[PDB]
Amino acid sequence: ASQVGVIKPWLLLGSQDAAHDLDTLKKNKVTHILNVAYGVENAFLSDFTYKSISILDLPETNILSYFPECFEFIEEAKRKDGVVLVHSNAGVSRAAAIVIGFLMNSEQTSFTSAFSLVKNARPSICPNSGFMEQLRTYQEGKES
Repeated sequence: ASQVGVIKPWLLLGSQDAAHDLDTLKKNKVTHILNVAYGVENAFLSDFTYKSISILDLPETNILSYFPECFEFIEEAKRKDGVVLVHSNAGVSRAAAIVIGFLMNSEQTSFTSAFSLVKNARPSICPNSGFMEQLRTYQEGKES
């Protein structure tokens, strides 16, 4: 009974249950799965292109440090005319922060606008307060 959020036509956000739900992965046209929890199995190894990046949902984790590895893989799915599911465990903090940061990086949209888009798509998000503050500061130097 998971419910993924649609962030872009090619970018979904969800939980480990979504990642383990072959019926809905197929309905949703998923081609790529980006697993950004810790210790969640990749259940359908022959069926999807996977990338896994271990992340702990703790305020002392620097979510910014995982961005290039995650964002390049999201872009792979887009470039291949596919659909990536970005998921973690509950799918409300690690994976949410990755997607918000992806939007900020790829479109230079603001934190508040990216956060609002993602929460409207997936109303359960609630990133840890460390991730929140990290995302607020992200690319302030660049944007000037």
